[PDB]
Amino acid sequence: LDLILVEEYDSLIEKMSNWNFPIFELVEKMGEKSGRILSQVMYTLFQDTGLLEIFKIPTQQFMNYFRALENGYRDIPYHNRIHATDVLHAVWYLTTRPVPGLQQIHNGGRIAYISSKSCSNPDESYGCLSSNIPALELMALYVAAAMHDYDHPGRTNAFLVATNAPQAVLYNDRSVLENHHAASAWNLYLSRPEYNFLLHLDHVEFKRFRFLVIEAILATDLKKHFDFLAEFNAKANDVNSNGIEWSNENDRLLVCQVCIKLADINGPAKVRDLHLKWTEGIVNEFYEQGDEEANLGLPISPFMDRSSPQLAKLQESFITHIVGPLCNSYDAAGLLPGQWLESRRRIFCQLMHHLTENHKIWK
Amino acid sequence: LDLILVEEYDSLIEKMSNWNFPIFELVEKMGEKSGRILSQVMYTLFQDTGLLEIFKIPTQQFMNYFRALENGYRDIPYHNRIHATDVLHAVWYLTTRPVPGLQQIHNGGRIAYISSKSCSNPDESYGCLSSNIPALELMALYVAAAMHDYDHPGRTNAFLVATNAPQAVLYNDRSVLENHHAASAWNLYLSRPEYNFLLHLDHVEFKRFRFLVIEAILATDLKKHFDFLAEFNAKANDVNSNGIEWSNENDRLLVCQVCIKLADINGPAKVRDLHLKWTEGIVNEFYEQGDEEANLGLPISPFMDRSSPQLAKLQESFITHIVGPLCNSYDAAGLLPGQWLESRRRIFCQLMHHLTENHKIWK
Ligand SMILES: C[C@@H]1CC(=O)NN=C1c1ccc(NC2=C(Cc3cccc(I)c3)C(=O)CCC2)cc1
Ligand SMILES: C[C@@H]1CC(=O)NN=C1c1ccc(NC2=C(Cc3cccc(I)c3)C(=O)CCC2)cc1
Ligand SMILES: [Mg+2]
Ligand SMILES: [Mg+2]
Ligand SMILES: [Mg+2]
Ligand SMILES: [Mg+2]
Ligand SMILES: [Mg+2]
Repeated sequence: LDLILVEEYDSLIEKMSNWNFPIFELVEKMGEKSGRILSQVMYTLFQDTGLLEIFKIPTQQFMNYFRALENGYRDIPYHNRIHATDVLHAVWYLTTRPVPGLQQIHNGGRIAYISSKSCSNPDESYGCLSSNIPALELMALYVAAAMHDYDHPGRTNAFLVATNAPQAVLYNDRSVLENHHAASAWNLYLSRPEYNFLLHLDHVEFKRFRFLVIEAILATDLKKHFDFLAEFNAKANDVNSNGIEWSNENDRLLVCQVCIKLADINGPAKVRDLHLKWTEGIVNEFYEQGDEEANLGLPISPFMDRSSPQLAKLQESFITHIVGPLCNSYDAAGLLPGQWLESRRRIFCQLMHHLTENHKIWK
Repeated sequence: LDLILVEEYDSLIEKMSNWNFPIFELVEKMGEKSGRILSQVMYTLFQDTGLLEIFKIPTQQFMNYFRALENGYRDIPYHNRIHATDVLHAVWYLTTRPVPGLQQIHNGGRIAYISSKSCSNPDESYGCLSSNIPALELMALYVAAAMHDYDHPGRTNAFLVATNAPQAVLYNDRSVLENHHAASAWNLYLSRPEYNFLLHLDHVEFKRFRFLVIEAILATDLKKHFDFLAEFNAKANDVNSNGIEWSNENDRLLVCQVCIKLADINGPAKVRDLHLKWTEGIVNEFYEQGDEEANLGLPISPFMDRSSPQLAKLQESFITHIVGPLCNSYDAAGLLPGQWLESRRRIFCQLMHHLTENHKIWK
């Protein structure tokens, strides 16, 4: 409302500048307009990174699409607009904040690079992925986060598969959910001219962007979790490996894929209060799949029977086997944003500590 | 009351026992009932192998389903019912006839194996894949040959992706056609109970069968050709390896996938008369696609311009870069059914001869 448009932006930016962004408060603060949280956060971020400028993105069609995408998220405990916004905030944060030791290459026809206005590298001893990953590719990453769980039913792929859901048959049982999120969101994008916010990309650019978004969204199928980790590890952490070549297209993508994977399951690397909040969501969603499995005569899957819960086993397990090694690898590659110390170690990494702390709760 | 049945059977079997099975003569002989050529061939091969007996397959539902499958193939010049019958004939043949040097591991438990009634290994110096690959797996391979190009539109994946066809968007530009052939054919199968010829397989066997059929059909996407060839040459044709491990599920599957890939593009490895009949079909199909491309103001694809043909370059290239290396690769593995001349020392393989000869036509 004139001068309130700026106060709203500057404040949100202020709150999001935190890894432990108090996202639920924002939800509470939006009140009856909390259903527009994903589109609102998108606008703010594409503006923080200068993406609207770089690709001459028209505001109207940009908001039309993301407003329509939002309403595509179901009202379920975990895989909703809020989780999508959460994942978006994570990748935006992980690709723009200072990282100790990271080597730079190029900041700002030619290949454009973004740069967050809400943060900067303290000195030449830091670096950010945004100086090594072109704008288009990071834009693809942000967009993929927004669409990555679009129209999620609150059920797993094995559930869909085991019950011969039409969606599973349609996708031959492969990454059923992930294929549907990507196909539906792109279907949505191409269904109306008023959504065409990428109209200024040339045909080659648009085609590559579509490919990237799809590649990030499919990377979120946990079934391929171990193949992805192996690859990434082989590229930067394993001995012999030359490391990540930032000038190599496939290396960038892989990094980005790993980045959205970490963001997608970020809960345990957040402050306890946030962690316990996302924990409650996934278990409530599981119980719902369990009630349906039982009603269908099927055996209740492990961790989904409310009358026989194993909440600590779930978090202990899932952290030890999936989240942990993943953050471990990303961190061992020197990509986690953090700060120099000069405790006993020279670098303090906030998520690494949250992860450890939250792990004691359940171990 | 039913004598004119066995005459047919013994006839067709006699004719199919030949690599250069005169499939076009059979289309003629069937006259008006030729539209049911695939279902009829399926039944004949399932008797020949004993799959009907092994899996207690009820004739009624079996014929119902494969008659429905057949009518799903469009009336186009190459990717039709006949082509599917051709591929079907080729996987059965590659899998049942004598292979020089192939150890007769399963020379006769709980796991069933099929045996073609129309042939046998003259002796110990011969073998056959039907003895190293379980009945359930070969059955999946045959059923996939049956369904592999179901509801093919006579257009390429590239064309689909470019015109942004709904199916292209629905599958995220990944093996569009192949995913659709498999998804449509399983949807059909499940749409009605009178199609359930597999009702005597347990949910475990059926689930695995489904997986194998999908794996085989998706393996026919030429986009993944060099990957399969490479992944194959590793496990079967290179360094410090004694080759395949018939005991290994994955190795078995890779063998099956290369077998259906060969059968899928078998034309140039058949006798000159068969080779040219298939060549004619593929060129007319490319021309129909090229007309639509021009009509849409799109650039006409290579080899698809009927006003500026390159028929010889097409065949010479495709044999040199695709068919050829796939066979040489399959041969070095030693899986080709052939014959020693004069046994041991050397082996005469009919398909390699045809291939070399047909190449001379265009080079
Ligand atoms: C990251 C979130 C939030 C949090 O703080 N804690 N826990 C979380 C969380 C916990 C479990 C899962 N698991 C998911 C599973 C895999 C899985 C299911 C049960 C046990 C384990 I072992 C792994 C699937 O295949 C489909 C939906 C995602 C996903 C997220
Ligand atoms: C095996 C058949 C029958 C025969 O006897 N000769 N030729 C055959 C034949 C020739 C070419 C193709 N090509 C197909 C192409 C790839 C391709 C297209 C143009 C040049 C080359 I280089 C390769 C696609 O991506 C989609 C449909 C299948 C398919 C079959
Ligand atoms: Mg998901
Ligand atoms: Mg998610
Ligand atoms: Mg109930
Ligand atoms: Mg095909
Ligand atoms: Mg085919």
